[PDB]
Amino acid sequence: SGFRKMAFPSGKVEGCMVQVTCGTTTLNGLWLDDVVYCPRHVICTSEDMLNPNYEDLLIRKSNHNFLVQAGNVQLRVIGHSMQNCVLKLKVDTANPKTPKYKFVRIQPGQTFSVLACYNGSPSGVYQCAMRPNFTIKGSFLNGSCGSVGFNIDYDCVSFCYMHHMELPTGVHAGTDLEGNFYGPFVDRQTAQAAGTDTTITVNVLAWLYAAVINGDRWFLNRFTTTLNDFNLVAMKYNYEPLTQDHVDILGPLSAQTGIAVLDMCASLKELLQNGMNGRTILGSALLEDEFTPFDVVRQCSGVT
Amino acid sequence: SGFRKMAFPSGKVEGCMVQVTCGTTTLNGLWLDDVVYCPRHVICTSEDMLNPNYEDLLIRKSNHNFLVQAGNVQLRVIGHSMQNCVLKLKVDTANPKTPKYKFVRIQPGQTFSVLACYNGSPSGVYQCAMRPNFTIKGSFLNGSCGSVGFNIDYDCVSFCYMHHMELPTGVHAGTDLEGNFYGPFVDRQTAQAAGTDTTITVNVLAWLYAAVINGDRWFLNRFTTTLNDFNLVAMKYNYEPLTQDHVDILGPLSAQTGIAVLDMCASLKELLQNGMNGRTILGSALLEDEFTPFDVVRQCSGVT
Ligand SMILES: O=C(NCCc1ccncc1)c1ccccc1F
Ligand SMILES: O=C(NCCc1ccncc1)c1ccccc1F
Repeated sequence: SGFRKMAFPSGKVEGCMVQVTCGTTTLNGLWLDDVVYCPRHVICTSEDMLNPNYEDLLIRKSNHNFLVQAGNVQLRVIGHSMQNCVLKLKVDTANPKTPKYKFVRIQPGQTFSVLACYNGSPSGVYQCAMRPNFTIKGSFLNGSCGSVGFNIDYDCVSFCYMHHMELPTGVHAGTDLEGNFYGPFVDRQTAQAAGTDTTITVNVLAWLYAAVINGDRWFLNRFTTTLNDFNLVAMKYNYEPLTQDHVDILGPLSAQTGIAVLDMCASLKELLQNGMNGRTILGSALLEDEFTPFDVVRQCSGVT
Repeated sequence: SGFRKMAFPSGKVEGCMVQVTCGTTTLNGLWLDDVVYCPRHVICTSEDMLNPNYEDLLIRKSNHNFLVQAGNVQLRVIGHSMQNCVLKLKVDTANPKTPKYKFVRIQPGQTFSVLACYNGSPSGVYQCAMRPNFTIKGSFLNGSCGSVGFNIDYDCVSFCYMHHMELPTGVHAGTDLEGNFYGPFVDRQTAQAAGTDTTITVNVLAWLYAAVINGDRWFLNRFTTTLNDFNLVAMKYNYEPLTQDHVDILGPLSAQTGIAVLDMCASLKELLQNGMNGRTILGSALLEDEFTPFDVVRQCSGVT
């Protein structure tokens, strides 16, 4: 009973966080096996960040210029390389707390947990989604770069995000753990405007199913619709188009509630057209879109 | 930049979660030093729960009837006792992962992190508040009892909540780690209705300060008020009375923004009277009350 914005337990990731300092810049690194991953902008002065040539700046850096601290113990850097927008610092000690892990590149609308860190130390954990414009709406201050986003599948941590920057609009951009930015963003202090932050329709529908499972049912109506009709309304309200693939993904929730996906679409259509009228769904006055169908099933079934 | 509902990192608590089985009932226990704490209702059949005499039911239980499993290793129970509504199972092995800890009894309006567990295994972490009616709005399924609520102060875990039950209205009740229920609730399957779930005014004001710090400023108005005038409006809207103690607690946020507490009260008064008019504050269409002033300062300053 009840439905919360829920993060994965963070312990397995806490065991991987280190501090990386290059000159006067301190941020976070991820220590897996004998490699520490961090944003390549650790090598930049705030001045460098206006138009950095990373290959040229990196030539001036030696292994001994990368200070890596795990708790209050220094790690020995025996190699460094740049992969896209991350540095890989090879250290002489494998992290003894390395969990089973994968690097995965997520799609827009997929959710993940962020372990916000400063100076290699965990401050908090929260749940994010990759937005359709490839931003995330995080909570990050100076020093949080290198904080990571992840999912867990029982005992395997899938790392999907590393924090790199804040856009002038206070939204966040970063990379996968291969160093490739999500979306069109670059690690330079320049004009980078985000595109339309559309609503993740399939996630909203998942969350309406979660609401019905948890006894919030007032928005259920007498109507149905078609994908094409629903999509006309979605487009008007800057919702993502719903595909048959999304309908298929919602099948288990439909079966759990006995509410046909297209009937739930017709409920969502009325909520878009009519508003909430001062009512709430699962404690929200807006339609929540940062739960995936998989998240709803996981939280409604108590997976560990 | 940005502001998220943020939980404490959970690793230190993950290291304390065990499974407790008595007959056919499995739930979670908290293993600190050589004691495992769990809800006393572990000894009840669902039938027992209608009118349990816990002293009488416990007479039929021996140490060897309490099965305690830490990961896939059995712990040896060498003593048991009932303290209020918790059992303390003395085991022959001190938890090697025991963090620095305290047991604290929180006040209504105080927030904490919950590590939701099943079979002694962590499923997720989320942020809660003790409601003014001494319920919490959690996310708990069968098997989640004994899951705990906590705060961290650097390296010391203050445990404040252990999950015991779900009211017919789908809200949650539990104890401190001395086994005393929050509010009037009992560990019996009976008629237990919650009182008014009033809004935690001081937390709303904290969150409006968080909003201004993070650039959401549209709701700032030209007005001020007095505690007495504000309180007339609070009472009308089922908000908690604001006290001078709350004004004093908001002092650092007032100083950080240069917005007098009573000016922010006048902004909140207009939001109550006028509504949001389809606008959002920090991604919310309602006034959020599960961030304390301490939470806002912590998240806005990046404490680890
Ligand atoms: O440090 C600052 N801004 C960068 C914050 C940031 C957030 C998220 N990810 C990366 C970096 C700052 C501090 C004080 C005053 C003005 C500022 F601009
Ligand atoms: O197991 C059930 N309900 C108790 C859940 C619960 C939640 C939170 N804290 C303690 C207990 C249940 C399962 C299937 C059908 C009907 C039910 F009632």
